[PDB]
Amino acid sequence: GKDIQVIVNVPPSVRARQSTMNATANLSQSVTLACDADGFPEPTMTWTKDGEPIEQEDNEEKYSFNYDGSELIIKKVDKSDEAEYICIAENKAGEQDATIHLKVFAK
Repeated sequence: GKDIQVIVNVPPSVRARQSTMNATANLSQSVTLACDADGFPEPTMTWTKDGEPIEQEDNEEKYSFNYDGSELIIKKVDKSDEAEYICIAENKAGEQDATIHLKVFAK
């Protein structure tokens, strides 16, 4: 294991980017949110919609994101998008967790 060119193994650090999101429903708009992660060597991570997994390898029905972060861009918000985004990360040195909220209001 290594940092870049030095023998160190750094435990992961995931955090809920702003802790509480909000959105206006019935507008069919798109919205971004995140529980961003880091570690060395590179981490692995997943997160849930109050209990069921939003796993980036199989759950993608109206959402997508970038690497070196967790910025999950959700399309067409309608009313069903409300969530308690508990998020977990792990790497070759350790394990970590956080939680985001998302209050979706119907005008």
